[PDB]
Amino acid sequence: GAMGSMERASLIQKAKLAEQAERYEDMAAFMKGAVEKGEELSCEERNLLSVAYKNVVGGQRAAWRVLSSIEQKSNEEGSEEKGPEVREYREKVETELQGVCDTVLGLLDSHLIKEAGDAESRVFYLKMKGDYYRYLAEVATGDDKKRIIDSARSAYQEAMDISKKEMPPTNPIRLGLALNFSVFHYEIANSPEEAISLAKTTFDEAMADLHTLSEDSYKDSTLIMQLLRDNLTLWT
Amino acid sequence: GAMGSMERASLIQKAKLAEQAERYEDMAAFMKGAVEKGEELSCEERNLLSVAYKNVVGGQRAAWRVLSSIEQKSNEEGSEEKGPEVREYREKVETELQGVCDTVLGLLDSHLIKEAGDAESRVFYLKMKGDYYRYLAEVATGDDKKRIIDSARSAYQEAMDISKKEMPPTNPIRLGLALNFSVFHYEIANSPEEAISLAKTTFDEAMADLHTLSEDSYKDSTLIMQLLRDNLTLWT
Amino acid sequence: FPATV
Amino acid sequence: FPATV
Ligand SMILES: *CC(=O)NCC1CCN(C(=O)[C@]2(Oc3ccc(Cl)cc3)CC[C@@H](N)CC2)CC1
Ligand SMILES: *CC(=O)NCC1CCN(C(=O)[C@]2(Oc3ccc(Cl)cc3)CC[C@@H](N)CC2)CC1
Ligand SMILES: [Mg+2]
Ligand SMILES: [Mg+2]
Ligand SMILES: [Mg+2]
Ligand SMILES: [Mg+2]
Ligand SMILES: [Mg+2]
Ligand SMILES: [Mg+2]
Repeated sequence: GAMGSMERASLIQKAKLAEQAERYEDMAAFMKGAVEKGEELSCEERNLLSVAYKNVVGGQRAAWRVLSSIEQKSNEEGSEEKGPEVREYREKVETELQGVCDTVLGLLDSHLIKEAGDAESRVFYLKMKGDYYRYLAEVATGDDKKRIIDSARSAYQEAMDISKKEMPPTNPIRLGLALNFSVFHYEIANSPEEAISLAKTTFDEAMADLHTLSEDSYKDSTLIMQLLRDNLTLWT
Repeated sequence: GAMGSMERASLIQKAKLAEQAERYEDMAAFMKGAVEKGEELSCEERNLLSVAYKNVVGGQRAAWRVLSSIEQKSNEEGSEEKGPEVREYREKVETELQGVCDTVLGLLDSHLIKEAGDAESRVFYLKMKGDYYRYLAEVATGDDKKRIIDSARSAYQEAMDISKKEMPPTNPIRLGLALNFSVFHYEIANSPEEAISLAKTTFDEAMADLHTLSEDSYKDSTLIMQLLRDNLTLWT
Repeated sequence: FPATV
Repeated sequence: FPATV
């Protein structure tokens, strides 16, 4: 690994600098190096890792969607043939995206998940596993599409089961997991009713537990609750 | 070159797709491949090349400035010592930036400029040469800083001399050249009076020639004239 | 597109 | 920062 010679602490410091500079490819590379040191990640460090890869893959997903749209339009009646270029370039972006997903999934499997015993860490990583399988599912069209979808479902389900047992209904990790699993149901699993049920039940159970919270925890929880409401509004 | 196997036309097509996808690194790589085919570039193609590299280097300059600011703050009285990391990462970004500048300058020298005989093409490339020497100058701190500044000045001056002889005062290339040379004077050459004079004279001579233009050419010219006015406002 | 975090 | 094109 190109980061093998750099101190763990220096990699974390640089990941923070890269975030300030909006250099998310750099940030992800730094965080990958930090994970490969083999020590567990603190909460702050887990969030650096997630921010970096979310921003890299987010950009790739947006580009993929632009290119897929152009490709779809090229295959409509009356569209002039323009050769293989659109498909080729969509494939290029797709392959890069799959590579990033495989990299993240690799870090999780070697060996973040297996060393994560606390609910907060384990749920966080399992949510990530679901998320990156979901990104793979978005672009999957072949023999393995069902298995990819099932891998996302399985990771999310394990995370949900732990979160319900071990975390309060206002915990931001529990909320963001439910938010994203709900989107999985709506966008990937062709289960809009499940998506809506999950988002509603999550919102309502969080609402009932807000009274237990400090001002700052209330801020954190209500932010994600609003995202649940935003999706419900989009879907109903 | 990794693009050596791809058709010129396919590289241009893909550069356009990459622009739509906001994939400017890809766009620049495609355009570099197209230039390396060895044929001259059309107007549209020259603009694809400039857009791509402007966006790549623009991002690097913004990141460099964030990191340089943090580094400067670290060297103030009372600042706690945090080790070499800030300098290292600023250096990393700097080196990548210099590499992009050298790549562009390389394309211009091998062999875009020497084959460009029409005023519109020659001025466009010489403006680019000035611009990328100016980006090098922004980060230069050593033995060659003066020569780098002089290289920018010389390229801009040649472009100005051709533009004044061969193009009307409202030509968008002539205007954008003057805009950028004016910024060179203000930000790089420590010549704010020259910057202001140039921007004013350029604006006023353009104003006097607007009457000759179509609606669409008027739109194009007045846009850049407004940038001249914006800088004048910032500087006075 | 729906919100995720 | 000043405008360039
Ligand atoms: C270690 C730990 O507690 N990590 C989670 C923490 C929760 C607060 N938080 C957020 O609310 C934002 O991002 C999330 C990321 C992941 C998850 Cl599972 C939930 C929320 C931070 C940015 C904000 N604009 C959206 C929510 C940061 C991470
Ligand atoms: C071949 C040719 O004519 N190229 C120049 C052409 C002029 C119009 N134009 C613009 O005005 C914008 O960008 C410029 C780039 C370079 C120069 Cl020298 C001048 C202008 C296009 C985007 C706009 N928001 C700013 C001006 C495109 C290029
Ligand atoms: Mg060590
Ligand atoms: Mg594929
Ligand atoms: Mg249920
Ligand atoms: Mg050919
Ligand atoms: Mg240096
Ligand atoms: Mg003069």
